[PDB]
Amino acid sequence: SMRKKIFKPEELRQALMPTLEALYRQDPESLPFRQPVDPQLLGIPDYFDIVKNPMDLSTIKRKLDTGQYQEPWQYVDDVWLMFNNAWLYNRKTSRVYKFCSKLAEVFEQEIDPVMQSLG
Ligand SMILES: Cn1cc(C(=O)Nc2cccc(C(=O)O)c2)ccc1=O
Repeated sequence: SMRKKIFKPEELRQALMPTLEALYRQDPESLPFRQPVDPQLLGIPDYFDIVKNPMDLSTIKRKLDTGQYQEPWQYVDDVWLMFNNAWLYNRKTSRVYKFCSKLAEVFEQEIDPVMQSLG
């Protein structure tokens, strides 16, 4: 069958970290994504009922820093999970939803040349 895990996790860390840094540079749009959603703090007790697999920038960063991503698409999947969770949970008219859309646009712009560099 197909080859798997051809890149070292540390090669993926080096190649992909600039795309994550681009998200962190978005001010104010990254602020709601820097830390895990806290439903008690935010007064949204249904959050974990709706969002079964939460994700945020700090979790992605720690996974990439520590070499937990073994394939480039696993990193992409977690970034998309973060955005899809926020689009699912929040009203389309909301500030967090709009900020999510901004981060997603930045991510798409940054990820395509990096994925090409892994080709
Ligand atoms: C991803 N996400 C985030 C929030 C949120 O408001 N988080 C938060 C937590 C601390 C600070 C800040 C800040 O904007 O300063 C934001 C609410 C729903 C949601 O889906």
